[PDB]
Amino acid sequence: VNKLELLPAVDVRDGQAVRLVHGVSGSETSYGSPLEAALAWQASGAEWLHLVDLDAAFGTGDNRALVAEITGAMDIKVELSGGIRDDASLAAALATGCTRVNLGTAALETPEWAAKAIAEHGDRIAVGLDVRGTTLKGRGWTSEGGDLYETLARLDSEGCARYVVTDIGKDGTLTGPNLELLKNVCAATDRPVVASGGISSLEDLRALAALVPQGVEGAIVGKALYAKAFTLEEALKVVSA
Repeated sequence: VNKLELLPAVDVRDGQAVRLVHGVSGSETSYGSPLEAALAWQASGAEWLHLVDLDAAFGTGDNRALVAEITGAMDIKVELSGGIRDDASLAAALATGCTRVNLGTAALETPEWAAKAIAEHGDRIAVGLDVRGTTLKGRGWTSEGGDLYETLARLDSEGCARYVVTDIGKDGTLTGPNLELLKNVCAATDRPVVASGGISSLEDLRALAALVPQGVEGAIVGKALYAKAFTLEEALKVVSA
């Protein structure tokens, strides 16, 4: 039985490492250099970096050169996300040499483009699902309501390799992950699921580790690390049990 993969996050806005609450632009708390942050996670033993360009996500310019620099400084695997919604932004992300990228709003807004990207790049693509209840959310996209399982079924049939599932209501809140959401997404797809949002404690990581057999492959950890709820060293030890 594989151990839960940990993906410490680095989110970049205006050249700084930041964390958001509920993914809302303007809720940024800042923590200094995102390059220094990434290197610190790597030094502590991270096998993955989850790297996000929030300016690209929000349509307020981008941090492309810095994201490339950070990715290039990593000897470990890198998952890159943020505003990947057309050929050029996808090409820019892939040119960083990252291990895989995440598509988010593109899967909702331009499903044919996303399906083509999956067909052409295979498991270099994962799709981020930002969830409230059973409703998927996207930047500049308004949902019809309750489309989580329809969308999951469509993406499965298009050959999507992997899903990053974020409970928006938990993101950046330190109130704990939505285990019930995660269990049911795992139940609905045979593809690996990466958990995101709300991790607040080592006990939360033990709970997520217990879901590896059900299909939780990994966990993205943001604010708990920056706000020092636990160290990455403690997190890596706990999931090695």
